[PDB]
Amino acid sequence: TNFTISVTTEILPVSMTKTSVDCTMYICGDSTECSNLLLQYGSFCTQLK
Amino acid sequence: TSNFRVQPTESIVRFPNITNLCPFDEVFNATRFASVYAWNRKRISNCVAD
Ligand SMILES: *[C@@H]1O[C@H](CO)[C@@H](O[C@@H]2O[C@H](CO)[C@@H](O)[C@H](O)[C@H]2NC(C)=O)[C@H](O)[C@H]1NC(C)=O
Ligand SMILES: *[C@@H]1O[C@H](CO)[C@@H](O)[C@H](O)[C@H]1NC(C)=O
Repeated sequence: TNFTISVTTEILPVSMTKTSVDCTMYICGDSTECSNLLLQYGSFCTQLK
Repeated sequence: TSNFRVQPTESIVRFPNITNLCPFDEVFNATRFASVYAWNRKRISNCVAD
């Protein structure tokens, strides 16, 4: 015989912060011998990027 | 495609600070030295050698 009007919240995630990483900087950074050594691993850094 | 970073040039930190803690001049500048049969044995540690 009657009715009521109610408002309910519904939170849904959409995205997060976009993240980018440099492999040679994160692993060792400013080391030349490390830089020459990492190129023998193939396209791991390219795949991650 | 790549990353941007500049390279360092020189490697200097603060200054030297040794000051030869141990007096090597005491054992090296002496008016009397030991003999071959009885040689004075000196142990030097916790200092800096220059
Ligand atoms: C249906 O419900 C509403 C609220 O739940 C009723 O409205 C109330 O009515 C009384 C007297 O009739 C007032 O004193 C209140 O202030 C009203 N509430 C509001 C929020 O305005 C309504 O009367 C009900 N209808 C029936 C047919 O029962
Ligand atoms: C210490 O050495 C210097 C240079 O070798 C010398 O002139 C001086 O006489 C020495 N000191 C003593 C007490 O002999």
